[PDB]
Amino acid sequence: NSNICEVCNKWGRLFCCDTCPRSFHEHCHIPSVEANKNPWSCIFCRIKTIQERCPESQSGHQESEVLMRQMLPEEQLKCEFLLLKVYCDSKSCFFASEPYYNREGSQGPQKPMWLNKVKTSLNEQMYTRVEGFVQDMRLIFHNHKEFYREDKFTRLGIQVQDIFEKNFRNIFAIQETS
Ligand SMILES: [Zn+2]
Ligand SMILES: [Zn+2]
Ligand SMILES: [Zn+2]
Repeated sequence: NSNICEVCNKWGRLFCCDTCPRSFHEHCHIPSVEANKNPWSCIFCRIKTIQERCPESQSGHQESEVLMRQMLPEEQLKCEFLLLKVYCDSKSCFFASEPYYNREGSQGPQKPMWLNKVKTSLNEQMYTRVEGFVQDMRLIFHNHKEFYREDKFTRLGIQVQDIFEKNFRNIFAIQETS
């Protein structure tokens, strides 16, 4: 197994996957690393099994269809994995915890949003469709772009949104377009 957390790239108290060489901090893994379970298989491994069980699940899909899917166990897992892929980027730090807004010439968003809030919402099964989860994730970046206006810090929102969107298209097998 690796000697650093796959998500945050630090050592520490690590839980090792039984079916692949990745390791995790307890609350870096999503869902949080399960208490017992020997062997234990990480979310990367669980996602790969879904694909292997249904090879056709990789054929291209329309985003509008994906968004209307109910949050059954497999879609729940896919959203958890997509959330984890965003935390894997170090620039996620800016969007993880609850923001506050006091900048001359700007007003804070009407509906603040942050990664840990989305994480709690997934854990509590608050989303009934994929659309719920995707809307909250896109809101994080849209709030940031609107608040920071012409400051160059707006680019951090563009960058992390790009990681989100690329991973969304990969995990949900969205049909490739020009
Ligand atoms: Zn970690
Ligand atoms: Zn694994
Ligand atoms: Zn099949």
